[PDB]
Amino acid sequence: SSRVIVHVDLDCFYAQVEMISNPELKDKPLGVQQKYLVVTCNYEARKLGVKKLMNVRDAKEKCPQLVLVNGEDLTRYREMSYKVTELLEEFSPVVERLGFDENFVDLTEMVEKRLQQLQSDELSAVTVSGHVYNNQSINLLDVLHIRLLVGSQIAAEMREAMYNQLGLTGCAGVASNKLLAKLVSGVFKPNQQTVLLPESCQHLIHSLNHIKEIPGIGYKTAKCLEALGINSVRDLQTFSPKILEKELGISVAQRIQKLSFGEDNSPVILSGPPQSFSEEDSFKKCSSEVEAKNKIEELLASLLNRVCQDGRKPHTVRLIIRRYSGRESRQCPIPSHVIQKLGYDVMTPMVDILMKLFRNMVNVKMPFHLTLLSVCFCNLK
DNA sequence: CTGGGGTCCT
DNA sequence: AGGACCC
Ligand SMILES: Nc1ccn([C@H]2C[C@H](O)[C@@H](COP(=O)(O)NP(=O)(O)OP(=O)(O)O)O2)c(=O)n1
Ligand SMILES: [Mg+2]
Ligand SMILES: [Mg+2]
Ligand SMILES: [Mg+2]
Repeated sequence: SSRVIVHVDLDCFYAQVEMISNPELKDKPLGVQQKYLVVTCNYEARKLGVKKLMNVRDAKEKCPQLVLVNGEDLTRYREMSYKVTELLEEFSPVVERLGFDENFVDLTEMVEKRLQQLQSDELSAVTVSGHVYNNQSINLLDVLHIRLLVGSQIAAEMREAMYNQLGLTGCAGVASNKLLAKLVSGVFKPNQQTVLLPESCQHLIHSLNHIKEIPGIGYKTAKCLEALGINSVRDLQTFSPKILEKELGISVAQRIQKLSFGEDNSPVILSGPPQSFSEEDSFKKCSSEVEAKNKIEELLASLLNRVCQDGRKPHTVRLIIRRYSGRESRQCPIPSHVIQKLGYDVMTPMVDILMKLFRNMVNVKMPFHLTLLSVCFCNLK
């Protein structure tokens, strides 16, 4: 029943890709910018006070010498992401992606086969690779300790393969479920790894200072729980199941309370190929239907390239907008003939479709403006 | 001065 | 179609 899970999280991912592209920025403090957001920075810049998701005014005010590179085109980051995932898939085929830079791998079967090859004189020689969370003592006679140590070794081999084959560094966490692996992977950063033995689970879980630090408890749930007087992990652990179900529904309640105990039975799922391909473009102002139409042509060209490279075809298209004060969208199926002709002028029909979808949302006869235009291709087969 | 992506559930 | 969550 007991699993060995690894979580891998790349060091300052976008920035790391930019530093590999141009080594002139290797030792300069570097931030990757998307409009007015420094979505990440390398660690040199973190030493001078730059933080992830700072806006660029605060970034340059805390660090006026910060070199900034534009990261609004995700192409290189995306390619690198899938190179990491495929490398990990070589170890065990079932790899779950989370964002562009995190991967879960279930090492249970691998650990088992490694232990079955070992002979009883060297079950005593098993050693950890990397950090043991909270300096907990290893008990070599504890089978769970043994298999988590093997997991730490596989994790080290994974990170070394990532470095030697792709030039990327990152952190790994080995634990008995996805939640604990992801929580322990960030304990020693950057480019380090930690293993969590079971006796320390509670310690790990109570090291958190607010519930929103738990993956699965987002902005809305956190705000609700705060309204309920729940602020610590122990608050949520000890809170009434009934009341919590009443305000969050049965699903959210049971899941996040189990999570607050460090319990997580969810399996590592094979991510495989993406379920969708989208591109966004935000701006201060779009009020011309001709302008929006040009934006939409542009997003669509790149999207066509990408979907054609995949080698499977989308069967639904969606357009998304944002009005100046949430988001709104309209989708529709992609006609069969246009679908058959992907990768012929697919562009003009797709444009007409997307523009009709556009006018369904926005009244051209009245005046408007828009702050975000996005196109998504989903329902791939 | 709040990007640009993704997942699954309702 | 929207909402919640993840990075
Ligand atoms: N809200 C977010 C979060 C992440 N990202 C991108 C930029 C990051 O380089 C990348 C990886 O996410 P991340 O791991 O949270 N941050 P990053 O890897 O840069 O730093 P560390 O993981 O080293 O702390 O996703 C984004 O564009 N918008
Ligand atoms: Mg990450
Ligand atoms: Mg990272
Ligand atoms: Mg959270």
